[PDB]
Amino acid sequence: PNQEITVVVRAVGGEVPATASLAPKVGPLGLNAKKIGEDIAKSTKDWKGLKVTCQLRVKNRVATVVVTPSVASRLIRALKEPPRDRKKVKNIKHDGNIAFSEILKIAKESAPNSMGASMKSVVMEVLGTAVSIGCTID
Amino acid sequence: ARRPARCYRFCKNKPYPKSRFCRGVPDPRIRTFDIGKRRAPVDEFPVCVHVVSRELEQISSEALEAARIQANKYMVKRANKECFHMRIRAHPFHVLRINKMLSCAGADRLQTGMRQSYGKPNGTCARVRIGQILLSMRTKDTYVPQALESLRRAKMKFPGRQIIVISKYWGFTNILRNEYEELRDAGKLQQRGLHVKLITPKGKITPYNIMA
Amino acid sequence: MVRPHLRHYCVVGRETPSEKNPQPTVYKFEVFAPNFVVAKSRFWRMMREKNKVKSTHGDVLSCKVVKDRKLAARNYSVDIAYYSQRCGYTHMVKEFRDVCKAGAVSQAYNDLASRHRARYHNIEVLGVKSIPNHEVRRLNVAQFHPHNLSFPLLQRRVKAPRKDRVIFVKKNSKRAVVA
Amino acid sequence: MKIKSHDQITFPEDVTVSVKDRIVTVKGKRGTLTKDLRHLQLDFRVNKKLRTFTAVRWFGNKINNSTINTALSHVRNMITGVTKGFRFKVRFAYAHFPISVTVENQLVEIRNFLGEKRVRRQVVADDVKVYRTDAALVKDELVLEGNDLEQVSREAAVMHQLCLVKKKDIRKFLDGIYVQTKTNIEVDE
Amino acid sequence: VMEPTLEALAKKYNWEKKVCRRCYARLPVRATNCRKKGCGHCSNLRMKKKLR
RNA sequence: CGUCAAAACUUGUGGGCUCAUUCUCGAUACGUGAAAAGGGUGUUGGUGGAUAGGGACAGUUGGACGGUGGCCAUGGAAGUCGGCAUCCGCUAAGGAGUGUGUAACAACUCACCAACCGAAUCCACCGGCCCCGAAAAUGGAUGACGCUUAAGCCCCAUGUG
Repeated sequence: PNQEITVVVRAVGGEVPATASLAPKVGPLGLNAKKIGEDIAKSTKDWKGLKVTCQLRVKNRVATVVVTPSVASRLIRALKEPPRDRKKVKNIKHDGNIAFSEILKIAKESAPNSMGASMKSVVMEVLGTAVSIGCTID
Repeated sequence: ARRPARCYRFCKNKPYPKSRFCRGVPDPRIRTFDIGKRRAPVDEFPVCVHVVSRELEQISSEALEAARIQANKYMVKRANKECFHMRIRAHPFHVLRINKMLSCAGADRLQTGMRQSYGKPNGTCARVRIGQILLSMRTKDTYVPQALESLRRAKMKFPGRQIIVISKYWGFTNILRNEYEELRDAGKLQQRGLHVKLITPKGKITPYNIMA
Repeated sequence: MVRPHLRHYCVVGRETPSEKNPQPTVYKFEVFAPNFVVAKSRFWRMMREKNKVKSTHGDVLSCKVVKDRKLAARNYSVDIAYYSQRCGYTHMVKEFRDVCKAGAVSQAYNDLASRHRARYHNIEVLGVKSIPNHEVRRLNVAQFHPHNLSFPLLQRRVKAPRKDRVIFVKKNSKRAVVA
Repeated sequence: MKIKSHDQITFPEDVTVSVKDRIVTVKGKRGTLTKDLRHLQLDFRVNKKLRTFTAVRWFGNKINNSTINTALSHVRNMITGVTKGFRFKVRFAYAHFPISVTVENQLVEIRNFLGEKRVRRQVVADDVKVYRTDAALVKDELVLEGNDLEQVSREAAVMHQLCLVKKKDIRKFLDGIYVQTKTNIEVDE
Repeated sequence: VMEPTLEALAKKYNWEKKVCRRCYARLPVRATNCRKKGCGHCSNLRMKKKLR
């Protein structure tokens, strides 16, 4: 929903991601800087790898680059360090001390304030997304 | 071509089955008369369809096998293994006679005269009569259209006239389906194997019930 | 219509003379049959089947011709069973409005003959009834049901030669279609 | 036999029509256009002398019922030519090989195809009139127009058939001179 | 390319029919039962094979 | 009982179906190519369902949006090569999305409905007559002609009214 252009790929882990999307210093609107520059280098210290096909959001008045809720991606976005990904071919993954965030966390947490009913939508929704990362940790 | 089944449209002769008298018996292919679940309590398929013969006909094994396998195929392929139990409801057995002349004891022409020409085992067929459910298939209602489609290959694996009827009868079992359910409800219906048993008004010695 | 083809007889009959049936119990139809010879045959015949009883054992009291209302059209519904096509009994429901039920039975039979190809034995005409509502079902009867139904129509006959004057030698005068 | 019956005609307004015989003689702005119909006679009845004409049947057969429409429409279209005429636009279309069409007037000359082979020529029948127009970015363009679509069209369809090709694949074939707008001469009254 | 529009027009010409099997018939989109008598308007109709 | 060929060229008094670019619609019992399968929106008449005027059916018209990827495989599909998916809101309705495919986004589409719409229509069955199916050697034979508001096929009647 609310769709927008192909940003394609991250291309560099530092500042100025994408093949040529963020290479212009100032865009055709004169939109100002804050969330586009070193902030997306700063972002890389919290997340790396996988399909970072991105999305670009022009909603306020400072340039803003933010990642899609992409699948595999928004899951591995929970990790705190890099074990070294080793390139995405056939939807790769690796351990990083963070799992079990579905049925006891988001499902319960978002139960009173979500799309649809308490136990039909939300709880059921979240589960599948990391169903086989289950392990009963405290 | 093959001593073809077309040609054997008549009967003429007696019934010719297996007999002691028979010792020339050949053996067709055609094997598994019951397909789908063979321990389908009748409840399993509520539903019953018959693939009937229209009449009076004679039928080769070749055809028979062919439809069978076809039947299963489309069916299962579309619909699952048990979603019916497709049952060849016909066993057929009648034994065919061959000439297949000229057994090489002389020159050529007027080889035989007739010389106890008299038929060799040729094949099996039923020389069929009385609109026999050929295969009967018992389903679940949902799976009816799937049931039908196989029959569309299946008919084709015969020649001749075979018709497709659904019965009020439950799946190889008995009575208008609503009354059957009702029959269980009214208790007048009793389960055996896949196959099932129905209660007599003559009333015998004694199933008794409660209570101690 | 009324080319009154077919006849209508009511047959009233009884089972066993025998006191083995002390007291037989009696049968009626009004039946369209073209004569009574048939009529009684038919009568008997369902009796020989439907009722399993041989005629030669039992007894028809009466077979008597049965008359229509009057002078005008009443809307008939017709119900049919035909056995043929080497595939037995089959049903049909058809619709005629006329002044005579007889003409309706009649007309059915040709109609079937022409129209479903059929032959007469092989039919058992179940029933004919005057239809009361403004329906009257069928589109063709309804079609010509209209108050103020009226028409145009043209282009046909009268016998061109004839003995009521006059064969080959014609025309003395000149041509078009004529009307 | 089951009554259709036969008869004559439906109508609109500002254009005169025959109302008699097998033949409709339609007269309006652009002249008069008239056609004679064969077995096409059918339940007429005039509803106004000048103002209402219909032919929408009482009984008959299945096949009959279709015709009735087909009949109106066509004569309606007799009215159409007589009122607003027909204008067909065609454009020559070609890519590998350039293609040229002129108009003699009395006849249409078609050049170039595939380097040109034969010269396609169509004599301009009556009132299909032909213009090669080109300014206004009128473009590889022929224009056929006159007050009989059927003729304007027939001649037209004929043209599409005049630009046929055979041997060595439609998956590389396209080029030819195709219909680009079949219309009226204009909107008119 | 004689012009895109033309290609579109053309495609209509170049590709757009389904076919009666039996008589191979070049048939419509909306075709059901062929136009050749001797084919009895037969109903296996196949799509034109896409070009390559 | 058309004409060849005796007898209604059946009408007063009569009914349907059937139209057949076939070497060609068909047409006397017996009879014997009865083409077969197997088909055909040819026509012709059922049966079962319907939806149906609180609106059905066609045709239109407007919209097919929003809470929201609810989604996962996934090089790359946020609805959309692929695969497990899926609820709320707004409503007349609109799919956690019918297709089309920018590798993917997009876009393109309508399934979903209102509005129009204004009457039958819609589905499945049905089986009837009718046609395709339907190729060999001398010119060619429903007897011949021909017949088709029959002279076919089928029907009845020679009949008031």
